[PDB]
Amino acid sequence: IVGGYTCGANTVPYQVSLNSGYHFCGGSLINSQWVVSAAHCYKSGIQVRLGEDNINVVEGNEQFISASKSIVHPSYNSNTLNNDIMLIKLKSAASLNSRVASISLPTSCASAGTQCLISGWGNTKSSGTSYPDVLKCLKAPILSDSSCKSAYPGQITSNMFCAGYLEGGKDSCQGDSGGPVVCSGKLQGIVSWGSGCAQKNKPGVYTKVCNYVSWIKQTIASN
Amino acid sequence: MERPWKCCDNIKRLPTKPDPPQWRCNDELEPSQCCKSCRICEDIYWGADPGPFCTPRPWGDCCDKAFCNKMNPPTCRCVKECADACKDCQRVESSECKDRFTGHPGPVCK
Repeated sequence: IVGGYTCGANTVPYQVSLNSGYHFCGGSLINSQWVVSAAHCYKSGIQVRLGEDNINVVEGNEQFISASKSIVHPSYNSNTLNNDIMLIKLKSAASLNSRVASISLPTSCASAGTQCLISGWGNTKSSGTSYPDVLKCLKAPILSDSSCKSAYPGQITSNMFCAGYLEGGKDSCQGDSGGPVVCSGKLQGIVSWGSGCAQKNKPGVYTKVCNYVSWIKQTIASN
Repeated sequence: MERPWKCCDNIKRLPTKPDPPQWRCNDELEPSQCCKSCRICEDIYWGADPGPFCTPRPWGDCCDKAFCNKMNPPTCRCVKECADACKDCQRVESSECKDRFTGHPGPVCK
């Protein structure tokens, strides 16, 4: 995350690390034995890590749970990214304390101008590299579906939605993919893509979680 | 994972944000065996290194400060002794390479 600040040992209890040797993606636990993440973050052999502060160090408040099964999404298409979402089932289901908690699904896509909380373990240097040990945090408003397109000519869709600062310098970045973009108890966004990181007229882009509300009920009901 | 190609020049980087990046390879090519699907080889490699180039660049290889020209078709133009593809090597006032060639610059050195 570029431009953010340190969150604080578990303050984002629903935040998880998608791991397979090393941390490659985000993930916000939506409940007991499940995890919501990105489409492109899909791989074979996920090990979900919950309740972490320093990812490169054990602190007995972590829970390593492999991935019983890792679903993806129908329309998901790699080229345009439209429909960027994956669903992960835990071989088990954690304890759910203060540190490790569940976020909550939306009811109605939040409007623009809304300050949301975006977080991850990605890069904190736009032009460069400086991947942090502790989880970083960023407050950011939603841009109008109007302005989103205004920056990414013919690339947005009924799902992806920008968020961030048009002037830039503060945004989500490499490492953060599959992260949570919360706005008042509601898991409204999922880290998806963007040209570079935090660069004027090149805000980030996170998929609309509200438009997969049903999709999930089903996918969890079954599978 | 398994890099679906030995070398690649036109290396595109997905806009996506995992760690490491996920890249795609363009390259003209011939349907040799052309990977796991072809139109170019539409297979995405996900890793730190997107591979070496197929044909070297004046910059030799790496360059920490490589000027550029995003648009078409300048696409940029970035030590000690220069490299085999260089062509105008020269020291300078301080102690005892600029090339007209274009194309997507490779990584940096530091």
